[PDB]
Amino acid sequence: MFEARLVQGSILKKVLEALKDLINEACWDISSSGVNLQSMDSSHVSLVQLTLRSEGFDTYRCDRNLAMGVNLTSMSKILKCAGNEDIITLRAEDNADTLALVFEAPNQEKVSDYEMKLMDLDVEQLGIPEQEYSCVVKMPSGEFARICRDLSHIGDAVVISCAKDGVKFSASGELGNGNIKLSQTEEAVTIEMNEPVQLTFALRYLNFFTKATPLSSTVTLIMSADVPLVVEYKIADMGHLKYYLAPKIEDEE
Amino acid sequence: MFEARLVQGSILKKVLEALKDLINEACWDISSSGVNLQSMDSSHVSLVQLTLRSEGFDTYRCDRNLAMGVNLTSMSKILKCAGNEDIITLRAEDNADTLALVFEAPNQEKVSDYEMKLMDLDVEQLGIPEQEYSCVVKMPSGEFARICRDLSHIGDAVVISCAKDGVKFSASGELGNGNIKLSQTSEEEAVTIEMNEPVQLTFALRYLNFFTKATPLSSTVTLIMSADVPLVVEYKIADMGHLKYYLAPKIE
Amino acid sequence: MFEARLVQGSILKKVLEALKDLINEACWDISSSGVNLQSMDSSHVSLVQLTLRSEGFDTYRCDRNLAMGVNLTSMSKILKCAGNEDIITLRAEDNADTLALVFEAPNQEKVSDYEMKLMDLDVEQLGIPEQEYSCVVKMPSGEFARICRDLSHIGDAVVISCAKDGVKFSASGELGNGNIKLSQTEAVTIEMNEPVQLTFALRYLNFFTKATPLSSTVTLIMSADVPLVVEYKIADMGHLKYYLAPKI
Repeated sequence: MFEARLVQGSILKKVLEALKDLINEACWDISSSGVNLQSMDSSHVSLVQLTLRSEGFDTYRCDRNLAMGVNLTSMSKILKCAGNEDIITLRAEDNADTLALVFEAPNQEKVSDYEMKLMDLDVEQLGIPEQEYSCVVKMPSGEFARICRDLSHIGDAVVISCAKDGVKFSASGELGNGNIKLSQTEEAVTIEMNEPVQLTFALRYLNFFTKATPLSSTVTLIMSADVPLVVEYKIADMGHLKYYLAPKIEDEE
Repeated sequence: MFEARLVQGSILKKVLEALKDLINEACWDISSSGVNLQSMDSSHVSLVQLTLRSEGFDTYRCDRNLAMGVNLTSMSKILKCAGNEDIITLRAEDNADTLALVFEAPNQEKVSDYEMKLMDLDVEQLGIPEQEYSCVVKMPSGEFARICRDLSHIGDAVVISCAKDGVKFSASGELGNGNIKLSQTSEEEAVTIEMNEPVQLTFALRYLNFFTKATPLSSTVTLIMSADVPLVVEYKIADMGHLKYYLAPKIE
Repeated sequence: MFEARLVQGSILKKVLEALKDLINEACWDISSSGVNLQSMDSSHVSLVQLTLRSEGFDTYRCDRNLAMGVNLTSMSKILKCAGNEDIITLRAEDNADTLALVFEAPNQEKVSDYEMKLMDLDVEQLGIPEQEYSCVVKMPSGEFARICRDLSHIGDAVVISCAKDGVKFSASGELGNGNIKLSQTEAVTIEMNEPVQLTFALRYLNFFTKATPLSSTVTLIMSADVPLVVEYKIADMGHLKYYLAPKI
């Protein structure tokens, strides 16, 4: 029997909003340490990893490890039925056909109970990338979302350049080009540059990642020459939601 | 001549917002006791009845009885031109070919005057259904709107079960199922339940979600359920009347 | 080098918001006196005149006079990238193929920089109708916008009537007709020197009111033998004026 009670149910609400536009189906890995989810988007240039530690929950019981195949569009629909202050309890039997979600209103005349059907998913084992930390940018999550939104008007790809304690985002298209330069100062921008890095990413996928913005005031960019970019959002006390993105490749000279 | 002055004009604004989705053309029955409207909705599934009592207007004069054919979409468009604080006056001569709507801003330096062409309608003649009151639920209208919108993500129909202390709303569909249980409350945030005989009834969420467009008219909604007669979903308008929606529990 | 620094960047955001649906491409004339723009709209029905005086800028430099061909759609998209509190700087070389737009945020650690290609424009000159002031109406810009939006549901044209009484807006159409009567009073001012009654296309008025964010008030200047003038005062820097000939 798996049962987990989360007092701030909005966390779960926001997590599904941040996943659903990116991936349809995913396998939720449940165990004694908590909830873990890993999946790629359909064209496999992008990976998502979610961690919710058992201690972040107000109640946590996991008798046996589960892998729940979940239609995320379905689960998103159910979670839109929970209010922002609701207490949410997940519950599942030992070889799970269905996942139960219970929503309790903050003052208690109202209780909702949903039964979500689980699906069958092919799981292909994914290497989570080795992390090199060549440059690390911590900044406000809104500002990062706004940068990505802005440069989408200019072009479809952003060049991220990290150099001696400044970072620059660049784009170009038929109307012209632009760039946004951030310098070092919950309003703080911090740039930590161990080796300079310059890479090109698809704005389409960065704009999906920023659907996670409501989970945190700050976002961390981890960029390295040799690895996918990491975009990370800390979730409360519980864990994180991390997005990995391969650099766009390049033309040949 | 018919003339009615209504100080809270936002009432008519809200009434038209609540009807315009549901109904294209309808007849407004004007009499000295007030304004009455009865229609099947445009898909001929649910029945709508509107009541505005003459007492609720600041000024009311009706010389002879009118039946006004109204395009509600037109009337809706005209009423979007009224401010929420406007005093609205309705006026029609007895050869009733146009309806006039006068909007006075409260600072008396703006006045709008619209003349709506009336329509010639072949009105379906309708009785209002027998009401049986097996079960009556009063609840916050927003909560009821929220419940219907939610469940419509799950399934196409809600099953309403009622017992003495509590009411349950259920739906089910391909993705799974759900239910929302409301307990009776210890003023307009209360859920009160009068259960005279138990009831378990199924209704189309699509039609319920049209009904809840009347939510702006009242902070509470009343559900009147019976096994043998149409469900009544009812919104009290100020002190002057009601907007009621009817939906059959069976095809019978 | 042309260079102009504007502390309230929102002024340019709003000005492009107000022009971009009306005009696809237009000519920006740069002088020592300031920025000037004159264009017919896409359909060659109304005339737009924009004036931003050099005095209004925190920094202004014009070495040689410029006429910059500008795609308003492109310049609009770029100004979507400035924050409302951003400080905006315009820069061009003297034979300018590109215009630069620099956005500095209030927290002084973000700076954005944009280069727009300039259009090769066959630049008209039109001439500005001289104004008679038979009637002048001053009212809240919001009220005026709501009047034109409202009357659009009724009909495609509005009849504007001015008497010392007040001003009346009328429209007539398939579903019926309506009028709105304003009287002298967030104030409504009516200078009526000579009575005017004229008919305008609501399509164009609903475009003009895209300028509403620029001012809490709009001025209508009406006269029998000239275009209607719809004017929005910009800060203290200048105005955005729209001109529309009546229907016959």
